[PDB]
Amino acid sequence: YANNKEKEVLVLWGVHHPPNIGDQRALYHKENAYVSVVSSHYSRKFTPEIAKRPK
Amino acid sequence: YANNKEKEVLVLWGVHHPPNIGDQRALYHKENAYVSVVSSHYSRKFTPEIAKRPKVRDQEGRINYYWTLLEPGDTIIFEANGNLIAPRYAFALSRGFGSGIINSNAPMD
Repeated sequence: YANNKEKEVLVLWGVHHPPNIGDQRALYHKENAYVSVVSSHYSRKFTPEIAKRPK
Repeated sequence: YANNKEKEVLVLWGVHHPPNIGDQRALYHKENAYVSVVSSHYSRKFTPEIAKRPKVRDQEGRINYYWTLLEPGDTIIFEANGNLIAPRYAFALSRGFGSGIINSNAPMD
């Protein structure tokens, strides 16, 4: 997405961490996934962290 | 570990970085390793970094010490295939008035 609004644009996204490996395979079909968000002044790589967090 | 104390718990751990690859293989048997620490509001992933750092305290390898504050009714999860200095004692504390550290050598009465 290229900004052409003559204003700063707030962009919100998310990264999903399934509770078990089964959910990860069922949803995204990859053992390990990556999410890369790149801009001129923001850059970050995210990897799913599968854990059995409290409900 | 799940926190069932109704008081925030201070958890301390460490990640070990051997000076040479031979030490890594001898101690942990894996060429590369990972340490994942996951909580509700804290999450981090550590990778050993082998380097021949200056010899201080008669040692060249290093240990990086990390800490976190678990809220009541929260869970911390440690996973590792090597290079983990696991916690042994935690600290259930409640914070009080904002104070500081006095650097002095004076009698205490």
